Amino acid sequence: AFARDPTQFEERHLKFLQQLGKGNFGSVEMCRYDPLQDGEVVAVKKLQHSTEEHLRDFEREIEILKSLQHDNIVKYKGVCYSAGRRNLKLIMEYLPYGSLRDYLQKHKERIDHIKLLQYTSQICKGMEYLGTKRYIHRDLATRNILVENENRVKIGDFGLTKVLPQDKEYYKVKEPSPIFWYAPESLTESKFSVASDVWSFGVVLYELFTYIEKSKSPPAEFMRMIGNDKQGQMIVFHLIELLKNNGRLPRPDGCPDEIYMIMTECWNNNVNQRPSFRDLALRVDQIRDNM
Ligand SMILES: CCS(=O)(=O)N1CC(CC#N)(n2cc(-c3nc(Nc4cc(F)c(C5=CCN(C)CC5)c(F)c4)nc4[nH]ccc34)cn2)C1
Repeated sequence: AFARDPTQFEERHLKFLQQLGKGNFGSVEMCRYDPLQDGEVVAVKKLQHSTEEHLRDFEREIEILKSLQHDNIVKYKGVCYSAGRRNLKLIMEYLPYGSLRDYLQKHKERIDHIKLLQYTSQICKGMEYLGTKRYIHRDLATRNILVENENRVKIGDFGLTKVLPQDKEYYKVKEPSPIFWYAPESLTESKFSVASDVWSFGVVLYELFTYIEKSKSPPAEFMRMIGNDKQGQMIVFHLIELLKNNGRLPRPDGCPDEIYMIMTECWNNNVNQRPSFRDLALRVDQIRDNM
């Protein structure tokens, strides 16, 4: 059966305006839905280089997003069953300021530490909410956070999100990767969990405090530590060895020690010792409130 109402967004009234994002397997476009043919601007996600397995994953992704209703999660609006109801596209609210990764670079001169901590708090709260559904995001990064306005960000994409098995606290991926955001046990055992999302959240917090400055990204810093000339699997082997023996991204320029300490606590090789998203949201909000 049709998991969504197929009459809500009819393809003949969904008009393309602009490309917003693009990867190897998906893209997001700005469109306008004008049923009166005379409408609302929306964001539309579609597959690229689609396959039956990717379409099945996309259906799971759509079901994930439709199940989430939270101030710091982008709003699902519906599905368009295009190509004569032989294809799927996901309809979402359009967030006018784009990805946080780009916004931070464009507006770094107006964004101070307390503003970065507001962004940190909101991402944390979206992640607390995901955990209540037993969803593991698996792709937390500033490129996947969107800006609604100067005071509100939202987690914007769920293309890699998985639901935990009923009887397990981790999801084991078979055939796989943003390796420079991955927790060590994801690299060495293919295991993803709430705690590996907390590791990746530490990387997001690092990204925020770098302001996405050139040469400070996690890939650039890890490659500088590993050796820039290395290629292929040797990179992974060195990253594993580096993380297991306490190699870490550096404290960003200007970053307070207290905030670097939060990053370092998220980057614990002991999975059970990492803080929870609830711990993190309270700690960050108390820092903001005490400033
Ligand atoms: C890699 C596979 S993917 O392509 O599928 N993937 C990439 C992906 C990453 C995430 N999350 N994404 C999602 C969106 C997206 N953007 C928007 N608004 C938007 C507004 C803007 F003003 C701009 C600008 C364009 C020109 N600039 C110079 C300035 C800012 C913009 F870029 C986006 N609203 C949305 N609602 C739901 C999704 C969504 C965008 N990228 C999901």
